[PDB]
Amino acid sequence: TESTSFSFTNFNPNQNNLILQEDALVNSAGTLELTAVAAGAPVPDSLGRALYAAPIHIHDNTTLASFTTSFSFVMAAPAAAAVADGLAFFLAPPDTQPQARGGFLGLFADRAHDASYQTVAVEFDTYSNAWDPNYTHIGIDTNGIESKKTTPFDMVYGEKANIVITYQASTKALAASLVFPVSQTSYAVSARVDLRDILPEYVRVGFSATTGLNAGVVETHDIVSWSFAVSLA
Amino acid sequence: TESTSFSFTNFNPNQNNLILQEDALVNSAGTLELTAVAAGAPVPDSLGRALYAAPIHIHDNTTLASFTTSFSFVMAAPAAAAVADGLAFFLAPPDTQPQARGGFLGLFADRAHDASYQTVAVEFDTYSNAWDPNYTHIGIDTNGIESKKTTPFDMVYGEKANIVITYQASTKALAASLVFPVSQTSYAVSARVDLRDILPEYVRVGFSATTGLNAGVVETHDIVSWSFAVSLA
Amino acid sequence: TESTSFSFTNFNPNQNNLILQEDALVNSAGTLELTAVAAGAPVPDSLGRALYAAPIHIHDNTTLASFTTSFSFVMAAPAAAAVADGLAFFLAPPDTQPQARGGFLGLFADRAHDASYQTVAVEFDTYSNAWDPNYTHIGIDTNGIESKKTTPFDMVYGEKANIVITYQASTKALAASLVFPVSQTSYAVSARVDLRDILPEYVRVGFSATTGLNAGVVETHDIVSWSFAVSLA
Amino acid sequence: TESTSFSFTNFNPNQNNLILQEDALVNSAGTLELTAVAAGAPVPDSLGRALYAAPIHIHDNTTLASFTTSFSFVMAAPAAAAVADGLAFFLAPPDTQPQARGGFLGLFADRAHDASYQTVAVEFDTYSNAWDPNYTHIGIDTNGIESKKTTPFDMVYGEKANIVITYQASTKALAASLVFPVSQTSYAVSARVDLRDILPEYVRVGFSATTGLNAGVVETHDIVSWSFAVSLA
Ligand SMILES: *[C@@H]1O[C@H](CO)[C@@H](O[C@@H]2O[C@H](CO)[C@@H](O)[C@H](O)[C@H]2NC(C)=O)[C@H](O[C@@H]2O[C@@H](C)[C@@H](O)[C@@H](O)[C@@H]2O)[C@H]1NC(C)=O
Ligand SMILES: *[C@@H]1O[C@H](CO)[C@@H](O[C@@H]2O[C@H](CO)[C@@H](O)[C@H](O)[C@H]2NC(C)=O)[C@H](O[C@@H]2O[C@@H](C)[C@@H](O)[C@@H](O)[C@@H]2O)[C@H]1NC(C)=O
Ligand SMILES: *[C@@H]1O[C@H](CO)[C@@H](O[C@@H]2O[C@H](CO)[C@@H](O)[C@H](O)[C@H]2NC(C)=O)[C@H](O[C@@H]2O[C@@H](C)[C@@H](O)[C@@H](O)[C@@H]2O)[C@H]1NC(C)=O
Ligand SMILES: *[C@@H]1O[C@H](CO)[C@@H](O[C@@H]2O[C@H](CO)[C@@H](O)[C@H](O)[C@H]2NC(C)=O)[C@H](O[C@@H]2O[C@@H](C)[C@@H](O)[C@@H](O)[C@@H]2O)[C@H]1NC(C)=O
Ligand SMILES: [Ca+2]
Ligand SMILES: [Ca+2]
Ligand SMILES: [Ca+2]
Ligand SMILES: [Ca+2]
Ligand SMILES: [Mn+2]
Ligand SMILES: [Mn+2]
Ligand SMILES: [Mn+2]
Ligand SMILES: [Mn+2]
Repeated sequence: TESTSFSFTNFNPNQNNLILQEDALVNSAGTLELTAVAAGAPVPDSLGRALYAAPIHIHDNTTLASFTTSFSFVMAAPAAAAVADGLAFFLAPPDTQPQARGGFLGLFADRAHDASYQTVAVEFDTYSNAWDPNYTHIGIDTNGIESKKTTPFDMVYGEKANIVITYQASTKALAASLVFPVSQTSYAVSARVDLRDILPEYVRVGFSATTGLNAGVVETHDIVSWSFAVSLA
Repeated sequence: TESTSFSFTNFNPNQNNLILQEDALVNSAGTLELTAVAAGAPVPDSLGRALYAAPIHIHDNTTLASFTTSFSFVMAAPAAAAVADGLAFFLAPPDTQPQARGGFLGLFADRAHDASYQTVAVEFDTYSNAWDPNYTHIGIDTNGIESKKTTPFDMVYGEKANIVITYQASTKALAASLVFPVSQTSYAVSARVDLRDILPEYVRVGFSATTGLNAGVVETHDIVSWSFAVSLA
Repeated sequence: TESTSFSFTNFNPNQNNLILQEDALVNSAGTLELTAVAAGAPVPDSLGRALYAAPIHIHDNTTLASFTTSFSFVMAAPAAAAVADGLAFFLAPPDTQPQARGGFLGLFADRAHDASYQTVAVEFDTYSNAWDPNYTHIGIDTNGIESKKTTPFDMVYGEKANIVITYQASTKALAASLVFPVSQTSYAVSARVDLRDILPEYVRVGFSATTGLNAGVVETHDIVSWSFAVSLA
Repeated sequence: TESTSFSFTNFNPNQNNLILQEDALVNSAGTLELTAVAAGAPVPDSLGRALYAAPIHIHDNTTLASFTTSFSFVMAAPAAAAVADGLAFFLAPPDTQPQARGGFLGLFADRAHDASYQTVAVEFDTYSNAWDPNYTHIGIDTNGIESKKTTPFDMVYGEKANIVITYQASTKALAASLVFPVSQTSYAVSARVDLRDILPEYVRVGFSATTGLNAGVVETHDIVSWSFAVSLA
């Protein structure tokens, strides 16, 4: 048996147990800024990822782990109608490096599906690319930017969101939920996927986010709190 | 700081840490049968309730507690169309006793709202009464059977369901999600409610269920697993 | 599998999830006072016990649960020279009632060993009765006041002490350690005992304590904090 | 607030979440052989270390964290009176590297007390060096191999032992206890140490062990299970 848990109520500028890539960085306020913020306004062409230092044993060939994770984020926008591109929580191999920005969220290099990405991601996509449905949406990505499944949702800017993602091993279900606590709205999605055909035994977990490739088509991507727990029986 | 937590992966006929009211009972297969089962058939006119033996501290007048709970259930039915009445997870005063059966779920005596009930419930409602919407639903009940908010959902008889209910003290958000892992469908609702105004400091928690009042309009109400956690920081 | 856990960093005078017996009572300052305190002084002839409300599943005939519990207490004495009688942590049948005061610590009726007590206790004994070693001591009581095993220790009055008691199921070992963190001294005992032969499947756990029967041979018995976890795999 | 926890009931040869140094390796049976084992006998001159991948946040300059760790080990020896050199659990800067073998257990280079070590350790010492007492002992190393405090203890080769180390912030108490369950003997030690003055904000945790520098003066140093939890309020 094996277990890994961790939780953050706020981050520090010198979070030695977090791996920060590209522009990610932590405020002097304790908030984790995935994408760059200059004046107090989002910048375009930005990419940032944050990973937890230790790999988690997510399966051992014959048995799968269960896991639960909760986080809360905030997106601000100078113009709530021209925004991009989104954030994602993901799982991938321990040696994962940033990919292409803009629409690819730093998780892929192009629009093809490729078994070698070995990446599973849950995305909150705010810019309709050619591979997207024409509305803001949540999507489950198995090895590609073109989701396995998506559902519509309405972003509320300036409002702290609460996310919960769970994977039950006995049914091999991965479920995600999103609630806007003050606005009182919630959205949920579920798919089955056997992690043993997709991932290596050990992965790293974390966040990724990008801003649009043009001026004014832009938004913040802040992580506010984060907790995670796994169990391998 | 105060916390409570418990989990059951299955039950035992002599579960002295549960309080079983009316018909509720535990199987030879270790499954909590809230309502009565004759051969392998649900009997009508049944009422069951099961509570945790320890009262829990859900608020101290000025501060609210956070809590999360997970349970799984199964409803079975000889006839998928003649069904009633549903099951519910609830919070109430420690000395709570069963109320009326049928569409009242063993939680209320009639259909009027009344602050003296001091009860909060998330209901899984399978039969439309005069006070219901005309479709299968999940509702949040605050001191009454007439829900204060509902959303539609479609049952899947014969399939284990996963439910998660979280309460976040800082935003007073009550949120529920329900997933059919095998059929891959999920539903979510959320409301804002200040428990300090509704409940006493200490409550007991658990489930209540009822079968319909007429022969042949009936379903089982089995609880398969359950876990709970509270934090009063 | 079943789990049970709770923690208290401080108490409330109306702690509905504890069972207060005889003299036990909680201060306006949140300190559990097991034996009576008049103006700042402990009273003689005092007896008091406190238990967590929910029974816990400690064995099921074939398998033992493992458990861990931590608590801190303080003893205050007008004269460190004449003190009695001590405090004990114990497991017992859910319906357990207080027995004799004084040297029996509210756990037993007289000095005989009787398998029907179904009581196991770890005691901090501050007065040498005829059935005791001549020195202050920690003791392990199996169905009787006359300890099955003891080690000597010296009480430091006025200092908050830290106690940790663990039972490991696979080796059937019961272990206790005590540390006075500021004075920097520590004590420890262990012994092997199969609970399936002694206790019923379900038990309540808690503390018990008493003062001397003669004016002036007295001390306080204050529980300041408490946490517990059990796991039955 | 931040937390970190993990636990291993057994290990795997490809434990990517552990950092293995020098000779450290994992058996085909799931035991972490800190020091080399050739036929079925220990090897002289061996040095092994193992750390958890993620650094842990032990303080933020003003507030200290609390922590609890539990592990089990087994030492085997061909000849009970020709054994060396012992094993240790420790905290050190994230980029800690192995030091001198033999009686330094791989934590120190010589025998001075240099504050630039930034290392705290609890050793189980099996061979008397010049700086040691003339008996097997548990010692508390703060920035040097010459323990700041020790107590005697009698080893029991072949028997699995249980160690529990707890650090408490409010009192700045470090406390160790060791139990030989089947043999029913236990030992304990405690000391007061402010980790803000010794350790950096983030440290790694783990075990180190060495065999004797001379042919035949040897013993194995195996880790069977390990559990760890921290909280920085
Ligand atoms: C553990 O041992 C107990 C003592 O034998 C069991 O209780 C006994 O169970 C018999 C059923 O096989 C029953 O006819 C006996 O009259 C009963 N005796 C007593 C002292 O209660 C206990 O069995 C469980 O508890 C009882 C009350 C029933 O609900 C049974 O269905 C249970 O098996 C044993 N517990 C377990 C978990 O097996
Ligand atoms: C939260 O509010 C309750 C009602 O406003 C408090 O109970 C009341 O406490 C009064 C003194 O504060 C007491 O004289 C009243 O009789 C009592 N009213 C009721 C409904 O019992 C409660 O105080 C706690 O509980 C009571 C029973 C006392 O034992 C107090 O010592 C307790 O503090 C309030 N709870 C807290 C933690 O403030
Ligand atoms: C999970 O399956 C893996 C691939 O089939 C195992 O790795 C393979 O193990 C072989 C030895 O049995 C070895 O020769 C192969 O080169 C290796 N393949 C790869 C891609 O590394 C893996 O076994 C674990 O990992 C290897 C590296 C060794 O350390 C084994 O001792 C480990 O058990 C399987 N993991 C488990 C938990 O069985
Ligand atoms: C704990 O104390 C450390 C020593 O004073 C702090 O590091 C120092 O912070 C200064 C910022 O006010 C900075 O100029 C110094 O260069 C730095 N010293 C070193 C040795 O790096 C530390 O502050 C954190 O660490 C530095 C790198 C910054 O990133 C700060 O923003 C961090 O807060 C103190 N840690 C905390 C939690 O304050
Ligand atoms: Ca897009
Ligand atoms: Ca209805
Ligand atoms: Ca005595
Ligand atoms: Ca030595
Ligand atoms: Mn998309
Ligand atoms: Mn309804
Ligand atoms: Mn005694
Ligand atoms: Mn030494």
